Parts: sequence; C-alpha cells; structure tokens
Amino acid sequence: ALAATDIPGLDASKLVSGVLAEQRLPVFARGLATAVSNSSDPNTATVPLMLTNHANGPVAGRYFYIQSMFYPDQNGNASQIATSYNATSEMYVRVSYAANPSIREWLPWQRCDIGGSFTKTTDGSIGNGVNINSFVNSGWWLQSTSEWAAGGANYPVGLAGLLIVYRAHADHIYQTYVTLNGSTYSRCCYAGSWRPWRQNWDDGNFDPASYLPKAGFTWAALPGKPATFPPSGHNHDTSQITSGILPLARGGLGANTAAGARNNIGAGVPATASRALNGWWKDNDTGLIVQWMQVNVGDHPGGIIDRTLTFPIAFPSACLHVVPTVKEVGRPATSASTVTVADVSVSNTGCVIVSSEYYGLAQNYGIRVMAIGY
Amino acid sequence: ALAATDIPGLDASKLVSGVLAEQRLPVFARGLATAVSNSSDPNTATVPLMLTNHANGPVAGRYFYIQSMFYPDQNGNASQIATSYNATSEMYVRVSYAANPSIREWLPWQRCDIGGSFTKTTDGSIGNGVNINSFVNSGWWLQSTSEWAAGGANYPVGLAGLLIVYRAHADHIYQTYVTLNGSTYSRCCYAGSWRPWRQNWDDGNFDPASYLPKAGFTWAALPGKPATFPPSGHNHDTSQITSGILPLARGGLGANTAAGARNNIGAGVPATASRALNGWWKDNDTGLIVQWMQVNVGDHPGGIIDRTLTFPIAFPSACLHVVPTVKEVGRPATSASTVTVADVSVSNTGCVIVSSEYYGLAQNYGIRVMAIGY
Amino acid sequence: ALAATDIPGLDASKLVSGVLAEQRLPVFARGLATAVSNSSDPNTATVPLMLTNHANGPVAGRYFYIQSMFYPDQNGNASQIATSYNATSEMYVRVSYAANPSIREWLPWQRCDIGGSFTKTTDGSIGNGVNINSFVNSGWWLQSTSEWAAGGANYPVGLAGLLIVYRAHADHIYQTYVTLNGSTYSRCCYAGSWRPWRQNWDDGNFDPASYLPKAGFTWAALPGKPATFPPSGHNHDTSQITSGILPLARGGLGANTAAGARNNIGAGVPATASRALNGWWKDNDTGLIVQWMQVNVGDHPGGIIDRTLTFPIAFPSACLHVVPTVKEVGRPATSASTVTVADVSVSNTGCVIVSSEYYGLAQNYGIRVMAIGY
Ligand SMILES: [Fe+3]
Ligand SMILES: [Mg+2]
Ligand code: NA
Ligand code: NA
Ligand code: NA
Repeated sequence: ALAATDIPGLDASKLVSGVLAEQRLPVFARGLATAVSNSSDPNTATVPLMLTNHANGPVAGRYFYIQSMFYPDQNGNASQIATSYNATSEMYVRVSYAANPSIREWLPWQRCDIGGSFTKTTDGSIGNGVNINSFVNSGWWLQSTSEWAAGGANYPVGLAGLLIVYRAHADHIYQTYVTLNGSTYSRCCYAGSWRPWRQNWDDGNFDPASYLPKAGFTWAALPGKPATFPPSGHNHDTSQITSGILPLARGGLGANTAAGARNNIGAGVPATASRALNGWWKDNDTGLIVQWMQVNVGDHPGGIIDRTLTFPIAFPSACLHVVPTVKEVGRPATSASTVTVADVSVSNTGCVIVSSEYYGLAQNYGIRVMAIGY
Repeated sequence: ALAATDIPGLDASKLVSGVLAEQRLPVFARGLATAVSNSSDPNTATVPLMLTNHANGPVAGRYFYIQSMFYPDQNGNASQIATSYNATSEMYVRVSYAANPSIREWLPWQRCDIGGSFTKTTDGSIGNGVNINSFVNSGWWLQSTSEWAAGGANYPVGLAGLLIVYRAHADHIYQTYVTLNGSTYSRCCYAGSWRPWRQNWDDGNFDPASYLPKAGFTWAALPGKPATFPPSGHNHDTSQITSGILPLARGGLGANTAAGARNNIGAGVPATASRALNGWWKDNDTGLIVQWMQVNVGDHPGGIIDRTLTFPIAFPSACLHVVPTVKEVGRPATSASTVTVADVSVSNTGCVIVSSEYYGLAQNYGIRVMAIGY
Repeated sequence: ALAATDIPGLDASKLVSGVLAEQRLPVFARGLATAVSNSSDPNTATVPLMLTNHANGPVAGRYFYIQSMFYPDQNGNASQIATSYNATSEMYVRVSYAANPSIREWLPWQRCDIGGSFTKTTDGSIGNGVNINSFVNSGWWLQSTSEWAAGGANYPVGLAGLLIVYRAHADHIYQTYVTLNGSTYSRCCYAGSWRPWRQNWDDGNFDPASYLPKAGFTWAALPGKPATFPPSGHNHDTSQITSGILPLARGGLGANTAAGARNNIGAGVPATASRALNGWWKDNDTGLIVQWMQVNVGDHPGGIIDRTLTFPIAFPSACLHVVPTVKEVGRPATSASTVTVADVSVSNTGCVIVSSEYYGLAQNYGIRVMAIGY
C-alpha cells in the first residue's frame, strides 16, 4: 500500500489526462482577487489580479479590481485594467514601459467607460421648477415642456429646448440653450458669477425688411412731401408781376389806361397852343380856347365902319366873349386912339367890329381882337 | 508494474518541475468560455469566464463573453466585463457589492466602447440625394459637397456643412447645421414632426451698416434735396420788388423819370403865376405868358399923348398881343371914359400906348394893359 | 525507492490537495505575455494572452497586449481586448464569428478608452501666443483669458471663450468659438484652406431699436425741417402785393395819395370852368381865375353913367385886373362905338364901369368886362 511519502518528485508531464480541480490553481487564476492584501501597491504588482484601494489606483479612496499583464516577467513592463468594486460601474486602463522594464514608469490611468464622455443618450429630462444655475457639470439635458421652462429659474426663455453644458473649469462653465423653434442662447459662469444669457438674432426675432436701408434714405423716396412749400424771403423783378392792376394804396395808378390813371391821381392833360400873332391857346382840361388877332385897316373915312375879322381857328361850339381894341399902324395926321370900336356880332369863325372916330382927320389904325370860347 | 490505481492521492507540491499541458487546466484558465451553459445567469456567476445570452447580460437577445472577478469568494462581490460575441465590437462593465457579499446587488451595465458616445471621428460622410429628416439618432455627420446638399432633401441650404444631432427623446430630436462658410441653422423634430429650420442672422446675411440709424434720420442728412422748392401762396411788400420798371398794363408808369411818367400817362406840368396887381401867369405846358398892369396918369391935356408901360416881367421871346383900356383913378372934374387909347408899339419889355380925349375938363385916368406872349 | 520513471501516467484527479506553484502553469495563466513571439498574428490567436505589434492589431506600428476569449475551442470564435504597451494608455475590442468558427471573420477593432470621444473634461486650457489654426483635431478647449486670445493668432475676437473643433476629415475641419459673453463665431477649414470666421449677430453686438423702421421714414417724422424754403421761380398778381409803396425807381408813384403822386411826377391838376356867356375859367394849379361877362344897357342919355357889374363868381381873395369894352346890341340911330367906358372901382364880387358918349344920338350898347383874380 503506497503512501504519498513513497512517491518521488514528479514532472508536470506525468499528468497525462484529466482536468485539474480548480482548487489546485493559484487564486488569481480562479478569478479570486485574494492573492495579495487588499491595500497592495498596484505599481509593484506581480500577480495578474488583485483588489486594492491603494492610492496608486485610479480613484482616491476607492477599491478597484486590477488585472495585470506582464512582459518580459512579472517585474517588468505591464498593462493594467481597473474595474470598480462598488458604488458605480467604471473601468480604467494604464501602462508601464521603460527601457529597463524593472524601473517602472507608469502612465496615468485612462477612463474606459462612457461615464466620462458626452454620451449619445441624454443625461436627463428636466422637470418643472428647476434652476438652471445648478447645471454646472458637462453634459446635455432635455427640457420637454415650455411650461416647465417658464416654471423654472434662469432659463433664457419659457420654451422647451435643449441644454448643453461645458464645464471647462470651476471658473469657466459654458451653457447653451436651443429652443424647439431653433433659437440659440448662450451664457457663461465666469469666476463664479453667471453672465447674462446672450440672445442670437434669427429669422424668428428680427426681420431687416422692416427697417430702412441707407440706399432708401433719399428725398425722392420720402413719402408725405407736400406739393408746395412756405417760401422764405425773396425778391422779384417787375417782369414777374403778370396779372392784376396795382392800386394807389401800393403806389400804383389804380387803372390800366392813361385817362383812368390821371383820374385816380387827379392829373390834367397838357395844353395846346399856336404861338403866333394870330394865334390861340387851348386848355384841353376844359376845352376852352383863347385866340388873339390883329388886322390893318388904315384911315377911318367917317361915319360908321363895319369889318369882319376871322378867328385863327373856328370855335368847335361857340364864341363866349370878344375884347376889341384899337391898334395904331401909323400916325399920318392924328392918332388911332381917335378911333374907337365895339363888337356887332360873333360866330364860331369870326366876328364883326364896328368903328367910329371923333376927329375928322386921317389915321392908320388897326383892330385888335381877343376871343374866348369852346 | 505499477498501475495508476496503486498511486495514492497526491498534493500539488508533488509536481516539482515542468509546465503543465494546458489541457490539464480548467477551461476558463485557457480562455475557453465553455465552463457553463450558454444561457447561464451572469448574476449568479461563480466562474471567471462564461458565454451567455441570458437576459441579465448587457444587450437583450445577444450573446456576450462575460469575465468575472470575485471577492472574497466566488459567491461574493464581483466585477464583470462583457464583450460581444458577434455582429458588433462592444464592451460593458458592471459590479455587485453588498454588506453580505453573498446577497448580491448588481448595478446596471455601463457601456465601455466609444460607440455609445459622441466620438472624435465623424459618424459618416453623407452622399447625394439624402433626406436629412431621417437623421434621428445622436451623432454628427459630414456633408462634404454643396451640390449634394442641394441634391438632397431638408438641408437648410444647398451648402456643404456639418450636421449635429441630439436624440434627447423619441419626441425631442434636435439638429444643428453649420455651413462651410460659418452660418448656423437649427431645428427640432417635435413629436415626430420636423419644425422649420431657424436661420441665425450673421455677418454673411445681414449688414447693419447698410441700414439707417435713427440718429442719421434728419433733414440735414437727407440726400437729394432740391436747391429750390415750388412756393405756396404768399404775399409781398413793394420793397421786395427790387428791379424792373412796372408797366402800365399792371398799374405802373412804364418809366423811371418824372418826365417819362407824365409822357406815358399824358399829363401836363403845373402853371406858375405872380398874383399881384401888376402880375403875370405862365402856362409851362406851352410857355405862354399872360401879364396885366396899370399906371396912374391923371388929366389928359389934349392933342396926342404917348406913354411907355413896362411889363412886370420881360417876355423871353416876343409879345404876341396887347389889350389896353382906360382906368378912372378919381373924378376930380370928369370921368376917365372921356379918354381913349390904342397901342403904338410893343417890345419884349413893354409897350407904348397913345391916348386922346373928347372932353376938355380935368380927368384922373390911368392905363390898364394886358399882354400875351412867350 | 520508487523512481519517477516507475510511476505510470496519472490523471489530473490524482492531485487531491494543495495549490500548484505558479511555475507549473502555462505562462499566459500567470499574466505573462510570453507564450508566443511578439510579432504573432492575433487573427490566428490560440492563446488567451499575447504581446504583439502585428499589423492586425489595433494601431499600426504599436505593441498591444491582446487577451483572447474563445468558443467553442481555441481555434473558433473569439473576443479580443487589446491594451497598449507604451506611449499612451489605450484599449480596444474586436470579435470573430462565423458559422464555421474555425474559419474566422474578424470585425474591426473598436476603441474603448475615452481618448476617442468628446469627454466631459476639457481637452486643455490654451495659453498666450497660440495660433488656433493648429487646432485641427476634434475636441474642446478653454481660453480663460481675453488677453491671451488677443495675444494669439486666428481667434475670432480678443476675448476669453470656448473653442470646439470637429475634425470630420483632413479636408473638413469645423471650429466654433463661444466667448465668455455668449457670442458665437464659426469657421471651417475646407480642403486645407481656412475660411473666414463667421460672426453671429446677437443682442450684445446689434440693437434694432437704434435703427429706423420703414414705418418711421416719413416727412412728418423727419426732424430738422425748416419753417420756410428757398423758393423757385414764380409769378405774382398785384393783389399779392399787400404792403408798401412802389417807388419811382421801379415805375411807381412813390406815394399813396393823389397829391403826393402828382408831386413826385411833377404833374399839375386839371382846370375848371363855366363855359357860359357870363362864365369863368380857373387854373387850379395857381388858383388864378379868369371871368368874362356882358350886360345890355341900351341908349346912353348923355352925361356920366356909372354901372355896377357882378362877376359870374366871386373872387375868393381879390380881383387883380378888369378889361371893359363896349358891345353893340343894336344900331337904332348910331353905332355903339360912339360910347366909351372905363373902370371906376373893383371888388371881389364885381366892378363899377363909367360910360360916356361923343355923339349925342341914340345907341343900343352894352358893356363887356373880362376880369382876372384869385
Ligand atoms: Fe414770391
Ligand atoms: Mg394844366
Ligand atoms: Na379918318
Ligand atoms: Na382933359
Ligand atoms: Na345916346
């Protein structure tokens, strides 16, 4: 009856068949994270699986399962995958590579689950009465209900929309909001203070067709211009006065005729005359005519003498008066004053003068006559 | 010769050398996902590797390889990594933790491959003839060609650009389009109905410098104004009539001189006169002068008496007529009618009058003379 | 003493206790990536762990640890997880599946680390002096400092902001810049050439209230309109001349009264007259009045006869001259020339004429008188 102590040391090639009970394997080959203490330094890992909250892990204060893959030996270069132990589902990866693989140089852990990314699924649907100032973390959310935007706080407008947040830094937080009608608003939380929502102009809130182009600002295009304009002070030439008759109040004649002009200023026409020895003078205002004339007779023989004298011109209507006097042509014997005259008759053409003497001597007398008529 | 049945049970320490043939290993330590049935529940996993389409996997109806890492034993807390079996290359991670690790509390699967996120590579390049209404899934796509945007359907404009899509919910899908020239449009599919593209105003489609500011709207700034304006009804003062000579047809004199005025209205100048006993009267229209005068002589002694009379003023040209008569200054003895007269000669300065009597008593006569000339 | 060579081939079930020293395990079960050459093709992987830079790995030229999980055997279908060996921390996954699992059909490698995604942490903060043309890779970056944007190159504006980049393709790169005040600019590098930044109009750079609506472009609304306007040429009627007195220089009377007018043109007033046998004539220029009259007497009874004659009108001031002559009414016995006359006295209303005869016969004479005065 052979005992184990009777069996010599064997090479692994002696197991020619069968499958080992998994209890014969080191724990790390069974998926058990129990090979090393649960605070082991993953930087100095030599086992392919551990569970540790060591600070060289990816998240301070948290446990992670850490798988390790090694080359050229378990002290050399390595790749590590860390997966969370509790609280959340997270994965990270890192690597150590060095020319001397034992002098490990670990790169930073890199996140391997989309929990650190902008995801194709939305981060959430926002309810009513929410203050958008609290959305200080990167992501994108839906506001499905305009009333819920209106019922909230710090929405740019009371409309359903899409909120996108970029948290670049605690002091630089950018938010964008796009309404269900396509309008964009943007604001930033700069150094802890939210700046005003900036509103883009779009074809839903501005129409330049309602506003006047500079090219349309012209006199020709101005509507409502009156036909005539109050004139400022200006002068004129008489040639520009084209109708009417200027009255006496304005220094005018009050009429457009010579006779009417004289009548309105009380002026009279000039006189006409023939300045001859047998001449005349006419006042055309009244039509009165005054003529004078003289005739040479000679001696008065005695008794009574009648003579007809013809006026320089005929009186149009009548002779009103005659004034006969005696002229001395010569003084042969006595003066012509010894002859006296008187008018016998008058007509429009002339008169008849009678003469007589009171000395029976010779004379050379003439008859002067002045007449008045119209 | 010994048979295997003669050999007792051996401890693992009996293998002192060599590398086990991998066929001796539990299948999971060889990478074989054959340890359990392919519908096993990963929630109850006790093996480090399985392949299962059980509902508790990450994607309904699909097979996944699921790795499990356990602590403190294979019935306790666990971390799981699921990788796809076919169709796509996907990875998920989850975890179970509990105070009593045997009473597992699984968290939801978290996706690891970037297929679930907005990726730094584009989701694709859009060809010609595509209807953008069909892009209802989150992502971003490239339209490389303006002609293909024009040849498609429901692009905001026929220009190459970038399309970004946010499927926030089946009834809330947001699209943004940025053209190659920087112009942004936005629209939303609300409850399955696409709303109109909203077009932002930018310096590519709007120039405020082309529109008139209110501050530039003034009379002084209005271009195209006329130099003069058609006047409306107004009045004037004579002082504004500054040039020209008003014609008779309008009530004017038709001349700028007093002589020309009289000539144009047919008016004559006024007469002058010296209204004295020995006086004169002149018609300045014709120049005719009439004079009258008297002198006291006294008694007529007899015979023929000559006396010279000097006109008040001298006739400038010639005397045309004289009218002598007799005046009675007094009647000391007899009346002056007994004396008669006649004119002998006449000059420009006066005349000579001859007198005779027919009664021989003492008279006191004078001589009156009236003269006409020019 | 039993020799190992005397021990028969054993089944794995002979190992009833203990844990194998890990040196007994195939290397891949120890986390060692040394089972195959480090250029082995992962498409033909039959071991669960290798390290290779073969072209069929995820990133050309780079080494990756490649884990494999197999079904139904190590030649069949497989899932593979690749993790980086150096330089960066990266993870990838792929799969092979086919109806005949041993004739593999590999799907493309899919990335798992968030390095391939838009992440919820920014890609970096930009310093001063940076040219944004170099940002040709997808991501989002922070410009914290307006001075650093001004001090850089190819920023749209010298303001702090957020830079978002979409590298769709080497020929299609889109950039968006959102300033800390909420203003958005966009540009595109198209086929290797950057195009100008496009500036959106928003309420921070454009206020329509400053610009004039078309509705406000009206004559009534235009400010600064003058009260009066320079008139163009026009004509007038005399009635529009409502004040002033036209002077002689312009063809006017220089006066608004008849008398004044006459004086300014040097004109005289009309004469008046009573054209009767006992009539008168008046020169209203000088006021001189000339009268003529006649009275029939009959016979002269001898002696001295005085007779009063009354002037047709009274001289307003004085009678300056009378001219008496003798008229013949008839010739009964001798002529009226045998009667002579002379004036005795004169008044404003009449005169006294004395008469005598040098015959002693019957006459029928009258007295004519012409008078001058004012
Ligand atoms: Fe005017
Ligand atoms: Mg006159
Ligand atoms: Na005689
Ligand atoms: Na005597
Ligand atoms: Na008698």
